[PDB]
Amino acid sequence: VIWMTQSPSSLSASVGDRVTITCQASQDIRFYLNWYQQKPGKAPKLLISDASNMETGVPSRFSGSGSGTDFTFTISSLQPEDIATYYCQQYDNLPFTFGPGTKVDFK
Amino acid sequence: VQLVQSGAEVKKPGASVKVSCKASGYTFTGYYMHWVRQAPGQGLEWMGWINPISSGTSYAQTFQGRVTMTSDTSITTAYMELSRLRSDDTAVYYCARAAPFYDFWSGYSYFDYWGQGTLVTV
Amino acid sequence: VQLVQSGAEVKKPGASVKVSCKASGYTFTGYYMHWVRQAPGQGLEWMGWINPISSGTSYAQTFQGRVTMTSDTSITTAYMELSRLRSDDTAVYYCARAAPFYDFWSGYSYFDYWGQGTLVTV
Amino acid sequence: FGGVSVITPGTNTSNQVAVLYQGVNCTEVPNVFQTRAGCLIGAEHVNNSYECDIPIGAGICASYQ
Amino acid sequence: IVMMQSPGTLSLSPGERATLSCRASQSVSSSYLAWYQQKPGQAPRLLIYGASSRATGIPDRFSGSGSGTDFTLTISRLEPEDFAVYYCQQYGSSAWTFGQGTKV
Amino acid sequence: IVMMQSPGTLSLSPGERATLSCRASQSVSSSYLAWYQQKPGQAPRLLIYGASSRATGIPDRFSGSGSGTDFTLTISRLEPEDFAVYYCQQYGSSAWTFGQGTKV
Amino acid sequence: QCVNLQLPPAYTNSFTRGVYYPDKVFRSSVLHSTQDLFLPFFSNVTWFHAIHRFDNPVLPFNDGVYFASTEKSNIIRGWIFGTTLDSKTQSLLIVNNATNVVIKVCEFQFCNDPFLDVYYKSWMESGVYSSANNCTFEYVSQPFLFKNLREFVFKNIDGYFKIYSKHTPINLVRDLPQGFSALEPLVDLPIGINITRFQTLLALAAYYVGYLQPRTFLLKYNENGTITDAVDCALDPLSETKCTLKSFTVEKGIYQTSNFRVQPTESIVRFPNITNLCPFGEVFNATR
Amino acid sequence: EVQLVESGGGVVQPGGSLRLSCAASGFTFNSYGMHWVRQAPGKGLEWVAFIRYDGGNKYYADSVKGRFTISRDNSKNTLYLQMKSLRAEDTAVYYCANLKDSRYSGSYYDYWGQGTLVTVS
Amino acid sequence: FASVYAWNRKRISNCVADYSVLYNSASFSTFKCYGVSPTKLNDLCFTNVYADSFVIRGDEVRQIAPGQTGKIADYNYKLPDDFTGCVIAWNSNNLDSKVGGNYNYRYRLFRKSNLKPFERDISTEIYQAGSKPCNGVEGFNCYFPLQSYGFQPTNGVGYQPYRVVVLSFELLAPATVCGPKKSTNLVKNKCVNFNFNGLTGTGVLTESNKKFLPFQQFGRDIADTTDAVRDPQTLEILDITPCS
Amino acid sequence: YADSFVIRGDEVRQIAPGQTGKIADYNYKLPDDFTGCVIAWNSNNLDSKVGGNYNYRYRLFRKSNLKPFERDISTEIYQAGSKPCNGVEGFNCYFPLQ
Ligand SMILES: *[C@@H]1O[C@H](CO[C@@H]2O[C@@H](C)[C@@H](O)[C@@H](O)[C@@H]2O)[C@@H](O)[C@H](O)[C@H]1NC(C)=O
Ligand SMILES: *[C@@H]1O[C@H](CO)[C@@H](O)[C@H](O)[C@H]1NC(C)=O
Ligand SMILES: *[C@@H]1O[C@H](CO)[C@@H](O)[C@H](O)[C@H]1NC(C)=O
Ligand SMILES: *[C@@H]1O[C@H](CO)[C@@H](O)[C@H](O)[C@H]1NC(C)=O
Ligand SMILES: *[C@@H]1O[C@H](CO)[C@@H](O)[C@H](O)[C@H]1NC(C)=O
Ligand SMILES: *[C@@H]1O[C@H](CO)[C@@H](O)[C@H](O)[C@H]1NC(C)=O
Ligand SMILES: *[C@@H]1O[C@H](CO)[C@@H](O)[C@H](O)[C@H]1NC(C)=O
Ligand SMILES: *[C@@H]1O[C@H](CO)[C@@H](O)[C@H](O)[C@H]1NC(C)=O
Ligand SMILES: *[C@@H]1O[C@H](CO)[C@@H](O)[C@H](O)[C@H]1NC(C)=O
Ligand SMILES: *[C@@H]1O[C@H](CO)[C@@H](O)[C@H](O)[C@H]1NC(C)=O
Repeated sequence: VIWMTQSPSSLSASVGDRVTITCQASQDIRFYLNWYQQKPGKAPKLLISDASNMETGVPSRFSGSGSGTDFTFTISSLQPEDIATYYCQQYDNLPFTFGPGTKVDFK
Repeated sequence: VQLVQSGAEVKKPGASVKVSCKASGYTFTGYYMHWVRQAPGQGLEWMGWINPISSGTSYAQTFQGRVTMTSDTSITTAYMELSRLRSDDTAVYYCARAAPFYDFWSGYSYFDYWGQGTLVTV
Repeated sequence: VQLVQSGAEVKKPGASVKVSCKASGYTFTGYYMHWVRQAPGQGLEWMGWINPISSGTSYAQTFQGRVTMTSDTSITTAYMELSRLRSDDTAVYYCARAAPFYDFWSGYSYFDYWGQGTLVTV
Repeated sequence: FGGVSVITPGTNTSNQVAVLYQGVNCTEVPNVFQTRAGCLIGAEHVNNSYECDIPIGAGICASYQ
Repeated sequence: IVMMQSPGTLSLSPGERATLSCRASQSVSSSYLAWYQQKPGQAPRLLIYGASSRATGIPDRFSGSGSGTDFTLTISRLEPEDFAVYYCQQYGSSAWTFGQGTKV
Repeated sequence: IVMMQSPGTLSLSPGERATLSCRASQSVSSSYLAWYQQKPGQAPRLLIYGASSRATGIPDRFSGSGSGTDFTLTISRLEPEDFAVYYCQQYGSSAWTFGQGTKV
Repeated sequence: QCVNLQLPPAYTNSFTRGVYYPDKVFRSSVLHSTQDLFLPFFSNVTWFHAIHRFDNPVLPFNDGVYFASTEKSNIIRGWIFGTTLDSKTQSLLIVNNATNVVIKVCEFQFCNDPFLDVYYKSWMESGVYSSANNCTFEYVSQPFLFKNLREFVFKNIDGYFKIYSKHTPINLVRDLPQGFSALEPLVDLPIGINITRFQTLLALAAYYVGYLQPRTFLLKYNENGTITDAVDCALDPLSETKCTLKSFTVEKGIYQTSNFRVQPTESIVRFPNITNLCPFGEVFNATR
Repeated sequence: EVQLVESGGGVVQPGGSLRLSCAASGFTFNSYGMHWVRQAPGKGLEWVAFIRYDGGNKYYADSVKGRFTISRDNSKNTLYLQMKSLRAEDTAVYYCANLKDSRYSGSYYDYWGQGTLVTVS
Repeated sequence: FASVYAWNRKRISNCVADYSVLYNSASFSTFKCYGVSPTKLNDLCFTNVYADSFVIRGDEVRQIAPGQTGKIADYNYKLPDDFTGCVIAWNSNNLDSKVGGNYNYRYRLFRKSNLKPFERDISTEIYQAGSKPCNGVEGFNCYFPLQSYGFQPTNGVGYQPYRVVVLSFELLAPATVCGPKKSTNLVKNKCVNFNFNGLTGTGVLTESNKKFLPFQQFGRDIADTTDAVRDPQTLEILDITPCS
Repeated sequence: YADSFVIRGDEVRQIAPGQTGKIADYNYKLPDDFTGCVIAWNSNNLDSKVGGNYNYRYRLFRKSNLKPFERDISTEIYQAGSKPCNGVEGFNCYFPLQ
């Protein structure tokens, strides 16, 4: 079992602000990490795979990078539509695991 | 088994001090290294330990956020660094050896070897 | 490992000299014994080797017919004798240890231990 | 547990088969006819009597018609 | 946990027997109780571990016993070198705790 | 075969890096190339063998490399004790040959 | 340069396709039973039309792939096999052209919608990837690619990428042909990489994709050592009978072919409800 | 075009069992490995199980291992999860999903179902 | 050399393998073969050869064998019971030991289960000895899974470093690794003893009318015997008929 | 029959049926159907000397393994390479004993 953590567990930001979310693994997982975004009442949506590869249809304001145990998710300019809980997930080894989840609120 | 520590140091409040402890006569990574403080006229206080194989540590609540422990296996030496020094940190600091937690006969519960202490004045 | 050689000798042209080398700290018959000459102000010249287990030898073309090497395992000592001495044989003579030719990692290609040399004047 | 037998006409005639589950109830298996030999599935049971073609057991036979 | 030793100071002659006590505020496993001896100007050294087991190099003039909340250290016949400060130490809850020490 | 070292003499300060070269008239296996250090009034001692491997007791301040006809010996930071004469040695055709040596 | 270019899948029936020579042993006039990764008989094979609107998806490789296409236009040129299909890992690029086939394994940074230009960097580079580095494998040989039907089987076992192929004529439009034809070994590539996904490269387009399974087959070799027929032993009770009797022809009668058994639904454990522990430590840590 | 619809959710007692299913359409279901993921009210995402495209190999989280069984019917494009010995802690919304995975399933596209609530009480 | 927990593997193929230079060496302290005689290796052909290498201590060398137990056999490097290959080891005190201790070489001390044959585990996950989850934190009942040897030049022999090489012989397919045996002229229409890429037997060789495909190397009978081969040099197909 | 000789401690395990090693292969070989007893004791007090006792020797190189109870006391130079030694010790030409 590879344990995943995220920090901060919650942050507040306004529109146009830069939002960064940190995810860490208890084990080295190279670049095999997904980033998800979830809004209330809906299933999670994948934004980034393999650490830094963007999914088709995902706004260019979203990005990410990292390797080994330390990964970062970034929103260069927060939109009013980006208010959601973000999760990191490792798929280096089964069982697969999700992080605690980071909530981004509006300031 | 021998444990040799650095000489006495004198610091001012707000400063930081680093005390070394060189080990010999045994497999360095086979044991935990503990630090124990003895203020003048006082008893003994446990500060924390480091495990050289993993560089993992644990600290007494008293010093959490103030004390950092490191080690270097290439020279079988352990270090303890205490920041934000105050006058009440004046003490003789000792390094001591104890078994790891996986020791079947609970050799981790006590300290079998001690180095001579390092006197630090603040 | 130690190699101890005899003291300096003084000879006249046409004479012969014998230099000994006593070995200790290792299995005597496990290694070849080589002799190397260093004339004053000059570099190093290889003379030949002896294998104590077989008493087999090999000599550098330069000295063939002039130099003889022997050994005695009962006293772990090697000897080198050079006949028909000339003034140009004035040199410091060293004994040196190297592995036998069957050494897997080519320990025979170099000399890992040297004795202090014997000065011979002609 | 039990054996499984396949009842067939020659492949020179047809590719249809029936399956007999030996010594078991038809209720435990998953044209279903229960016989003393076991549960026969894929064959239509009729009230007509014919000369025996492919023997099943206990007086029951199967044929391709 | 609190480790309390008694008496704070003990005075007796050479050649006589001494007993030191250590009490715990809560039950302590015998395997987690140790005694140390500290001479003036020197680092502490281990004498007893596991309540009753002597450390390597320690004379049979030293012994220990006890269980639960009550432990003792006994010196059969004191030498001039035994007039030092003794400490009891306990392990538990991922921490190491020493008593205040007693002087002989 | 001929083993030629260069420069014949090297001059530099303590604390500085030095490089010595040895060239062969013909290809030499890396396994057959060695370096020796000879101090004044002393027998030669082995520093490097197999082109790159340090001899027992030799500081990591010394290293070697090379192949074919071109080999080098490097001293990362010189001490007062490193100012000696260095030799390269080659084995082949059942014979052992030394270079002329260079003085540091 | 890279440029930007989902639809529901269609399905067809693979009646008796995807069979290949399981090893390198010559056999003749014999029925041989083997176990290997084969395409199941009468399975549902996915039918793609990459150029309809462009939709040429990345597919899972799983345990091996059955791939087929029919065309005279020579639109399909090659395949990409790998994992992330970017510069982070090694990827396998197999590309055909007019005179040769080139197979490379490198850290390719592939285009989002990779393809080959009909007219042209390099003929295998411009429309496929933006860059390549750290190449570990290279191989060049002859091209791998009425109506012409081309069938391939891709396996990746113990570091070896195995390709089987067969080229036959066809007079059908919307499906795969019936009858039996075995695929022969084309090349065994000692590459040593992991493959989880693959994509088809087109020149600027219909193809079929099936998946192999661990299956038992009875193969019929003729007097020339050619496989002319086969039985999928798990297809139906009749096929099971044929495999059991090692024969492609079954006479009238009743045959015992197998056994049935009811499997356990769950596991239960019932131990004594004592809680005291055995005093082993009292033995191990005794003073004397 | 691609749809995933869960069903079988409801209210059961502790120690009981519940069988979930998910109907897949719009994609070649049998070429993809499938995952189950659950999310309790007010909680984050928890991975439950994974099944391969063929339906052979099966993987479980330690939190469900020995109690939950994953299976698939490739003739009906339907994913199943059979949960035995259900506990109060198993109350959550369960999703069927095809998670993007470059190492195991080789899934390039990421799909999620609607989510069905399972209550144990 | 690698640590035993993170052992190295090299694949060897498409070459001539002289095994006598190793076997007849005086420099190896251990040379043990399983499933094959050390004196017959030069007469054999294999599809692949694997060479695994690592450092362990002297006393542990006995664990590098089929059917063994212990910390190395169980958690670091496991061999199969039907192993075919050779285990070679030698003392490396002069290279791997340091004054003060060499702590570069490590081994796995704790694991939740035994390794399978040729399995390699290089994780550093904290080992849970108790019932309470560690959550990546080392402490009571939560151990760091690895430990160092700390090799020193003054250690007893059982505690000195040994370098180990394991040669695993893969026999399946066309062979790519053969011993240094010299070939002879091909003889037909006579009763001969033959050896084709390690395939030995007795019989009369004649030109075959069997239409072998380019990938096929030999034919087989129902008795699991070879009745035809492709000659490794001429690629000619020959029938094998038993001597009268 | 009573056979006797000197070996070193670590090699005592080679004096048994089904064993391999320099002693088992080139010096003293027992049969697999051996009937008999192997008896050994430490002789450090008799056979060791200060400076080393080099009287006891063993065969290190041989072209083939010995048969059971075969005795080989030759000193022929061992040819490790392809070139003939012709009785001359040197590269790829070893003295068989140590
Ligand atoms: C001796 O051992 C007794 C039994 O405890 C059990 O075994 C020991 C070794 C540990 O594994 C422990 O966790 C087990 O419950 C102990 O009760 C006793 O205190 C031990 N005595 C000493 C001096 O260690
Ligand atoms: C097989 O079928 C043919 C007709 O197609 C028939 O003439 C022949 O007799 C049949 N053979 C048997 C054994 O029934
Ligand atoms: C099994 O078959 C027998 C005989 O037909 C019948 O009496 C019995 O009720 C059947 N059992 C069940 C569960 O239907
Ligand atoms: C056989 O006869 C029974 C009455 O005994 C009747 O119920 C059944 O339907 C008949 N079956 C057929 C195939 O005629
Ligand atoms: C086909 O590929 C080969 C090898 O890269 C190349 O030399 C040749 O020119 C190519 N032909 C065409 C038409 O691209
Ligand atoms: C090249 O690829 C190999 C894997 O085939 C990898 O181990 C190596 O690190 C890569 N080289 C670079 C510079 O990334
Ligand atoms: C296979 O996967 C492993 C683990 O991620 C990786 O180290 C290796 O490079 C991969 N093989 C490749 C990229 O060829
Ligand atoms: C076998 O090959 C011959 C030609 O050599 C051909 O006439 C014959 O029909 C083939 N046999 C089969 C079953 O195709
Ligand atoms: C193929 O698809 C049909 C529905 O179109 C289904 O009934 C059949 O069972 C499927 N067969 C397989 C092997 O998936
Ligand atoms: C060597 O083998 C090849 C086939 O692999 C053959 O073409 C060639 O003629 C052979 N050479 C000799 C001297 O036999």
